[PDB]
Amino acid sequence: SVLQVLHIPDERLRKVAKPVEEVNAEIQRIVDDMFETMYAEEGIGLAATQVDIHQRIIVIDVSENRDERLVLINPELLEKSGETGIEEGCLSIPEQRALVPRAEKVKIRALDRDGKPFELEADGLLAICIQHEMDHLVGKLFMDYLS
Ligand SMILES: CCCCC[C@H](CC(=O)NO)C(=O)N[C@H](C(=O)N1CCC[C@H]1CO)C(C)C
Ligand SMILES: [Zn+2]
Repeated sequence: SVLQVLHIPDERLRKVAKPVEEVNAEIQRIVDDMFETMYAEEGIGLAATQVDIHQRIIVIDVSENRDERLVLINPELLEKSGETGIEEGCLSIPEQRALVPRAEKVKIRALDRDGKPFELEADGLLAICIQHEMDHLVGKLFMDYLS
């Protein structure tokens, strides 16, 4: 159930996503496919732009517990701390994983695939991935700082 995934180079991956004022059934389908894809990609997280949606919608798959199943809509960063660097690849890139620097822990606000905006604190792999999707969907990508 994978939608249309955009690959680097791609304007939409480098495109800034806009966080919608309200979760529409169209927006819900977008996330639903985003996970469906991301998983189909076996990715630990997929960002809206990646799946061809120029809207700040993020879906996570970081086993921060027993079963992976994180969804956030129009997430925004609230706080970041610590400096990390870990290799990863992007659904847009052909699995070319590189070590990208991001904060060690970060707390961000988002709404669930159900349509309820809440604030969640992310640390480690959670904080890294969630913050990464924020960047990716805002058209910013780790490659922007790789060299
Ligand atoms: C909720 C967001 C979670 C982080 C997403 C990352 C990188 C990405 O493409 N973000 O848009 C991802 O899962 N990377 C995967 C991958 O290359 N690796 C393998 C190890 C885990 C992950 C990052 O290194 C690919 C398959 C999508
Ligand atoms: Zn990515």
